[PDB]
Amino acid sequence: KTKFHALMQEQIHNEFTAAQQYVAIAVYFDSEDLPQLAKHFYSQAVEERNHAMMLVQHLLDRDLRVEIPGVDTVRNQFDRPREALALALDQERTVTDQVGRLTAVARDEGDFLGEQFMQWFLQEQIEEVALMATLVRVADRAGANLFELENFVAREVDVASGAPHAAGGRLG
Amino acid sequence: KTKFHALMQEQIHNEFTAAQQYVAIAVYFDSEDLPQLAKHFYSQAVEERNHAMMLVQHLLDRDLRVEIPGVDTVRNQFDRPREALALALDQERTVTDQVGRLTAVARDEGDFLGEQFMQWFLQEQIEEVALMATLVRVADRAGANLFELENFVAREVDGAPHAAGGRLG
Amino acid sequence: KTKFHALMQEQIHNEFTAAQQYVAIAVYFDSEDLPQLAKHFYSQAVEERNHAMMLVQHLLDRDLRVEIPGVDTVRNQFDRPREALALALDQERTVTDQVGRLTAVARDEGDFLGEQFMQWFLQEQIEEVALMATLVRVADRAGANLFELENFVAREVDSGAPHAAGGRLG
Amino acid sequence: KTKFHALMQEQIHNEFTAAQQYVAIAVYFDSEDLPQLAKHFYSQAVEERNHAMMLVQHLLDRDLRVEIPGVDTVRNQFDRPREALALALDQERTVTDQVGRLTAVARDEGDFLGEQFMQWFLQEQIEEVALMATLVRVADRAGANLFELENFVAREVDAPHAAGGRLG
Amino acid sequence: KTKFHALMQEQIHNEFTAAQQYVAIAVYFDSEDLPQLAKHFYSQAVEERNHAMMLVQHLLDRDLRVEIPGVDTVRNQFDRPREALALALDQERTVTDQVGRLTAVARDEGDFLGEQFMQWFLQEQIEEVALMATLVRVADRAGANLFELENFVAREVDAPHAAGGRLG
Amino acid sequence: KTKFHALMQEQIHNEFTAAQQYVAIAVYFDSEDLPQLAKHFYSQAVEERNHAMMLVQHLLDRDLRVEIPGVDTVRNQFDRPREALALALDQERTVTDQVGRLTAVARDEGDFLGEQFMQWFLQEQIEEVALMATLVRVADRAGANLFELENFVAREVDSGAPHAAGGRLG
Repeated sequence: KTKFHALMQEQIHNEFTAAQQYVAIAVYFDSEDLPQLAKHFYSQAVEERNHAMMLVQHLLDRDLRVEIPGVDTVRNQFDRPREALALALDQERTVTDQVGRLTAVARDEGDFLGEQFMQWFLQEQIEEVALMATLVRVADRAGANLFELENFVAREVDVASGAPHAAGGRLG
Repeated sequence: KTKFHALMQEQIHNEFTAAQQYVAIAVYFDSEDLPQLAKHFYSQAVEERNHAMMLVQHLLDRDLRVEIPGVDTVRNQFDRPREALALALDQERTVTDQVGRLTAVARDEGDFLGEQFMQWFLQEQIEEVALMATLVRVADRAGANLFELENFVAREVDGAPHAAGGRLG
Repeated sequence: KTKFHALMQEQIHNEFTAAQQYVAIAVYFDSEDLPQLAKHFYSQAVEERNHAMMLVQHLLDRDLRVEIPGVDTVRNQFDRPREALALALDQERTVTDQVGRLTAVARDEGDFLGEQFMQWFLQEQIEEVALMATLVRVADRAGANLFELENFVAREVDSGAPHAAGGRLG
Repeated sequence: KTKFHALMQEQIHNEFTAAQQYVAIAVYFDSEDLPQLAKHFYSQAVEERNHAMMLVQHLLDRDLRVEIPGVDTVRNQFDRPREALALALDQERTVTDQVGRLTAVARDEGDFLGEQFMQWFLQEQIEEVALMATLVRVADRAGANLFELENFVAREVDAPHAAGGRLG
Repeated sequence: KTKFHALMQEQIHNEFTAAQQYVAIAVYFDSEDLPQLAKHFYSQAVEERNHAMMLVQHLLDRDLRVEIPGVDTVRNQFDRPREALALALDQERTVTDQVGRLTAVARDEGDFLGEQFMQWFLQEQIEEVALMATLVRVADRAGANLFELENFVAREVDAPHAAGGRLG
Repeated sequence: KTKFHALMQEQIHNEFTAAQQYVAIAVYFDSEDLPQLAKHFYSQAVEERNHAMMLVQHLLDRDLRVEIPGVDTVRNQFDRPREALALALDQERTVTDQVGRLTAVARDEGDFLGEQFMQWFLQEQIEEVALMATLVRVADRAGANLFELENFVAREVDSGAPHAAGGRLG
C-alpha cells in the first residue's frame, strides 16, 4: 500500500467527517432561526460530500481499494453564530493543509496521477477559505445584529466544467 | 427527556448509518462494474439521508434538542452482489422494526404528534422492503448472469414530511 | 397465518363482491333508462375493483400469500331505483365496519404496517357513505320524478391513494 | 326463454370467470417479479371484462333479461410461469368453442341478430388464441431464462358497445 | 350523542373563536403599521376558518348534527407585537392539546373514522406551532427594531374538504 | 367617542354576526343536499365578512379605536328552505335600516367622511335585498320541486368598493 493511497483513504474519512460537521452547523443555524445561514451550510455539506465522492471515484478509476468509512462525532453546541463560522473557517484551513500534504506525498512517491488529481482541490480550497473568512468578518461586523449577516448572505452569497467526476454523480 | 425523544435521536443515528451503508454498497457495485445497481444504491443512500433529515426536522419543529451524530463503520466487503442485496434487505427490515417501536413508544407515552409523524415512514418501509426483496429474488434467479439483473434494474426500477435542508435528488 | 392476514384475504373477497354488486346496480339503472345513475355506478364498480386490488398489492408488498377469490351471487332485482340506492348505502356502511375491524385487529396484533395501511380506506369510506346517503335523500325527494335525480347526478356528481395491483383503472 | 338467450347468460358468467382467472394469473406473475407478464395479464383481464359487458349490452339492447352473476373460484397456484400461460391458452381455446356454439345455436333458432353479433367475438378469438399460443412457445424456448420471455413481451407485445364503456 | 361528536361540536366553536382571535391580531398589527405581520395574520385567520369548516364538513359527511356557533369575545389590546405573537403561540399550543384529546376520545370510543380524520390536524399543528414559535424568537431578537421582524416575514414566510371550499 | 364611531363599532359586530348567520344557512342547505343554494350562501357569508372588514378598515384609516368583537349565537334549525331564505331576506332588510341610521347619525354630527363612506353600502343593500327577495319568490313558486330553485340558482345567480382590511376575499 502506497502512502498516497493510505492518505487518500484518510482524506475520504476526513471529508465525510467535514461534511457531517457542516450538517451540524446547518442545523444549529436552522434552530437559531437563521435560514439564510442554514441554507448555505446545508449546501456546503452536500459539496463536501461531493469532494469525498470525487476521492472515492479516483481510487475506483485506479483500481485501488476504497472503504466507505464511518464518521467521527462532530460538534453540535455553539455559544453563538460567530463561533460556528469560526469553526468552519478553521476546518477549511485544515483541509487545505491535508490537501497540500497529499500533493507533497504524491510528488515524493512519483505518483504523477495523484499529483495532478489534487490540483483541482487546491484551487477550490482557495475560494472556500476566502468565503468562510468573509462570513467570519461579516459576522464580526454584524455583532448581535444577525439580521445583517443574513441579509449579506441572501444578497452576496451563491448567486466548473473542470471538476473531477464524483462517484454517484455531483449532487445539488 | 421522553423515551420517544431519546429514541428519535437514536433513529437519526440509525438512519445516517443506514445511508452510509448504502453508499458502501453503491461503491462496491461501481467497483464491480454493475453501474445500474450502483446508480440505484447511490440514489437509495440519498433517500435515507433524506429520512434522517426528516427526523431532524421533526425535533426542530417541536423545539426538542437534536444532535447530528457520528456514523458507525459499515460493511465494505462482499463475496458477491447477492450478499450486498441481502444485507440491504435485512437493513430495511431492521428499520421497519425500529419505526414500529418508535410508534409503539409514542402511543404508550401519549405522544400523539410523534405517533402521526411515524405513519409516513411505515408506508415507505412497506415499499422499500418489497423492492429490496424483489432485487434479491431477481439476483438469485440471475445467478451469475448479473447482466440480467442490470437489465431488470434499468427497465423496471425507475405528501412526505419536510426534510431539514430540503429533499435531495 | 395472522388474523390480520386472514381478514385481509376476506376483505379482498368482500371488495370483489361489492364491485360485482355495483355492476348489477349499474346494469339495473341502464335497463331502466337512467343513464346518469348507470354511468355513476359503472364508475363506482371500477373504483371498488381498485380498492380490492390495493389490498392485493399490500399483501404482495409484504410477501403474504394472496388468493384471487370467486365472487358471491349479487342482487339483480329491484322494485325501484331508491331500493338499489338504499342497498348501495347499506353496502358502504357495511364496508366501513369491515375496515374498522381490520384496523382494530391490526392494532391488537401489533401489526403497525397493516394499521397505517387501513387509514386511507377509512377516509375514503367517509366520503363514499356521504355520497350514497346524498343519492338516497335526493331520490326520496325526487319520488317518481326520477328525471330530477338524473339531473342532480349530471350536474353535481363527480392523492396518496396506495398503489393498486395492475394500476388504478378509470 | 330461447336457447340463445340462456346461453348468452351463461357466457356472461363464463366471461366474468375468465376475467377473474386472468387477474389470478396477473397476480401470480406479479408475485414472481415478472412485471411485463403481469402487466399484460392485468390488461387481458380488463379486456375479458369488456367482452362480458358487450354481452350484457347486447341483451340490454334487445330488452332481454340479464343477470350480473357471481364468479366461480379460479386457480391461484402454479408451479411455474409456463403452466399459467398454458392455462390461459386452454381458456382462450375453450372460449372459442363457446362462441362457436353460441353462433350455431342462433343459426339453429333463426336468431339473425344473435348470429351477426357473435361474428366480432370469433375474429377476436382468432388473435387472442394466436397470442397465447405465442407466449407459450416463447416461454418454452426461454426455459428457466424467464428474463428472455419478459424481454419478448416488452418489445413485441403491444367492436360492439360495452355496457359502461370499454375500459383501458 | 357520543363524546367525540360533542367534542367536535366544541372544537368547531374553538376554531371559529381562534379565527376571530387572529383577525384581532391582524388588525392590531395593521394599526401599528406592521403590514407584513398583518398580512400574515389575516391569512392565518382565513386558514383557521378553513379548519373550522373542515370539522363542519366531517359532521355533514357523517350525518351528525352540526351547529354553526357564536364566537366568544377575543383580545384586542396588546402592549406590543411580541405580546400578540406570544398569544398566538399559546393558542396554537392549546389547539394542539384539543386535537390530541379529540383523537384520544375517538380511540376510546372505537370511533375509527373520527380518529383517522384527526390525523391531518395533528400534522398541521406541528408546523403551525413551529412557525409561531419562530415568529416569537425572531420578535425577541428584533427587540424594538420591528422592521427586522417585518423584513424576516416578507422574505422567509410563505387536506380534507372544507364545507364551502378552502378559501385563500 | 362620537355616536357615529360607537355605531360603526356596533355595525362591525352586526356584520360579523350576519356573516355567521349565512354560514349557518349555507350549512343547513348543504345538509339538505341543496348544493347550489349552499354554494351561494357560503359565498354570501364571505361577502358579509368583507363588509365587516371594510368597516374595520374605515376606522383604521381614521385612527379611531376598533375592536374585533365576539359573535352572537345564530339560528341553525329550519323547517324548510323557504324559512331560511325568509330569514336571509329579513336580515338584509335589517342591515339596510342599520346602514340608513349610520348615515343619518353621521349627517347629524357633521361627520362628512362617515356619511360619504356609507353610500357604497346603501347601493349594495339595494341589490342584496332584491336578490334575497327573488330567491324567496322563486322558492315559493317552486314548492312542488325544489330542484327548480336549484336550477334557477345555477343558471341565473352567478364594485368601486372600499378597501377591506386584509383584502377582499373570494
